[PDB]
Amino acid sequence: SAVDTIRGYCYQVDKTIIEIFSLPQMDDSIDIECIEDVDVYNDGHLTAIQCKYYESTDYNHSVISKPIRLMLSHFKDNKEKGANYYLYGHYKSGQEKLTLPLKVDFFKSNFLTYTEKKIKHEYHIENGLTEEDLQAFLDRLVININAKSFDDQKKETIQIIKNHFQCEDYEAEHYLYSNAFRKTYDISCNKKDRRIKKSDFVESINKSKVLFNIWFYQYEGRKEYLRKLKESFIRRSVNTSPYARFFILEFQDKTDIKTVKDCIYKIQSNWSNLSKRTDRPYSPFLLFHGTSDANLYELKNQLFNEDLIFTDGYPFKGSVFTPKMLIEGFSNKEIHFQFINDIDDFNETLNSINIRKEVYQFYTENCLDIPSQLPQVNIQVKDFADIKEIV
Amino acid sequence: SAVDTIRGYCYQVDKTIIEIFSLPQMDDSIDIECIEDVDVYNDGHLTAIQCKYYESTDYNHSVISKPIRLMLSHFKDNKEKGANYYLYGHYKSGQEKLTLPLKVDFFKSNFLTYTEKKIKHEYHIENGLTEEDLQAFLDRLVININAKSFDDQKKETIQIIKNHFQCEDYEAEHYLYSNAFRKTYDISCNKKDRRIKKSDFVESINKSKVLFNIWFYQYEGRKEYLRKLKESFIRRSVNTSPYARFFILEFQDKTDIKTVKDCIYKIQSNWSNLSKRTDRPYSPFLLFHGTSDANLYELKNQLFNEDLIFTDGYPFKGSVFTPKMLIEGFSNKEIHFQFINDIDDFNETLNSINIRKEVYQFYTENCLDIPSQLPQVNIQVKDFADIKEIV
Repeated sequence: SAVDTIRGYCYQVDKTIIEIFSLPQMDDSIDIECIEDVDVYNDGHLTAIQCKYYESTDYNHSVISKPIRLMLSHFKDNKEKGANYYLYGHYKSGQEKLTLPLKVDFFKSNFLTYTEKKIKHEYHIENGLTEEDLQAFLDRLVININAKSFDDQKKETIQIIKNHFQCEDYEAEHYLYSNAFRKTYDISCNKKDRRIKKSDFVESINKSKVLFNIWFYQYEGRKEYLRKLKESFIRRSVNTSPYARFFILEFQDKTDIKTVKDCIYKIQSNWSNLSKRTDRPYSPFLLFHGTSDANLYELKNQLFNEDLIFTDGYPFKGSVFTPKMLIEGFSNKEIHFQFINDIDDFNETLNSINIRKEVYQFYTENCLDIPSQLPQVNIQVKDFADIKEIV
Repeated sequence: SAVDTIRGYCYQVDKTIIEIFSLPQMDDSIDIECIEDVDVYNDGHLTAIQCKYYESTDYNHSVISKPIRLMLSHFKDNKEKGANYYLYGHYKSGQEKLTLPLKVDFFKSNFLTYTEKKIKHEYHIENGLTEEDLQAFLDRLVININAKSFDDQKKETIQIIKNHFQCEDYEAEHYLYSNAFRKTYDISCNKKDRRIKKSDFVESINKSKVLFNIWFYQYEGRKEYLRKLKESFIRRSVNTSPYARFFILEFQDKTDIKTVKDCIYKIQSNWSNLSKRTDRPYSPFLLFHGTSDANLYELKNQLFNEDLIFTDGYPFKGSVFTPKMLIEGFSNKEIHFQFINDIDDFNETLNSINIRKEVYQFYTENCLDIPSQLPQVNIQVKDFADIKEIV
């Protein structure tokens, strides 16, 4: 369907970022196949790139007849752009049938000649295209039915992403591949004569912050893309270990409070064990930024009036920031979770703890810089409501 | 033995007080002999009023000879003061020896023709005086050796007050008599031609506040003056019932903090039965005023480090007053006492409490208006440290 548009629009990106890391010059010498101009808000149409994997069958000239025809209509109406059309494929057999290179008298004999509703068509005749006008299309056209499988190129992209600065495989396919994807895409669509340098690429896509891949969540689906984040980052990380776990969250004034609350309940429900029949309990910590004081205060009262007990180190008015109650609250069972008001009180909370410390930071437009020592996890999202389905 | 000055300065005030309530006019006309000017910081050497009680002894003249002579010395140079001199007595016999009206001849050779160190003295001829000046002194001299006893007059003065107010025994001796004393003294001392009015005097000395009587403080001593307040007002009735007691204390920004905590500790140690067996526990309430938030907040920061756990409604920064945590901590044994920050949050606590409420206030300079609905106990003191010896 139209997924082959997406399932393949990423192939040309991987082939492009593989084209950079394989380059060992480590200097500013490489150019890029540039212009897409997609505006991925909808992304269902505008199929300038595709990839087909009828490997269970063979290439037949009739599976890819229509895509090339829809490609021709784009060049037919927009010849004056100089962009390139890309087509890839991976089949069991049948690759021998595509007589390469592409010639016109072979082009219109198997691709532009088809049968629809017991009548035949000739696309070049039915649109008035000279063979000279057709020659530009076949030149701008890129066909490779002998290409690697989509899965094997994705893995080949991973093993190369590990073999640049020696990361781990079980965690890199959700961190480095993503930030390199969007970076290459934004560089491609921009026609600012921006050619990449291999040095600047790596030193600008590795900050422990997972950015939003606007293509993957369209490929897998929000219900599934969020599950891919849960099983990879947080479910792999910890299952039952009592540590000092932190949850930094960005929420702006536009965000609803009743939505934020139901997220806090999910953290306490999953990342806590205040059992009467246990001897090593744990309760989590929170933190917020990018809001007003009264909005944070009005949030606390509701959680307290709803009988969800917590502590923020201020047991009374005029109390200095006393963190030892957070340690007691971390072990107390009448305290469901802990609260951290501001940022200056956050650094002081780390210095007063002598056990394992993890950080799960989320943000929309502004992320908080965190000391490099702790196992921090920074994650970008579109809406706040997507966080509940990760924790 | 200079108490005869103090003990007898009261007798004039009591007699001055008796003559007011005896007057049934309830109107303007009553005038007081005014000039005292004692400056009672020391009050030792100055003797304008004296009263001797030599029961089991007889009125001689060697007993009151010098007290009369010391008055004449105070009259020789102060011949123009226009004040009166008082001397009252209460003996068993010998009053017949006096000669009223006191004439000049009996004045000379009974007290002035005295003997000292085997030397015969004549105070009048020695200091060069005449009967025109001596009679002028007798014209301003008050001698009644046939007077009431000190205690019998003190008992009698109390009964005059209990009749007018229909009050209780403790509500008269330590509340009404004391405030009527410093009222009369201050009025008598003042020379603004202030003719006292019966109605105005009665309705201006009853505000449920027990004032500071420096005479009783100097006649009985801090060792005893505080003990009377203890047995009369507080240890009188309230001993061990789980009520809601509200201690209110005034302290300016000039009082030692250690002076305050030792009082709070005594309060908490005397109004808490948070034992292991008691199924009906209770813990007291505290409220301060007349200070800065700097001192009051740091005071609380010393107690939580001293492991004296309390509550003041606010469980976190930017919270709103939650009085149920005070009620929850009132019966919770991990909470040692309850704190109240301001008077407004105090007012919102009474209507939230539905048990017996008692109020004990201590103050030095400024008091707090308290609704007459509650059994308020307001007490003026000289120094803040005198409260540990009361509660």
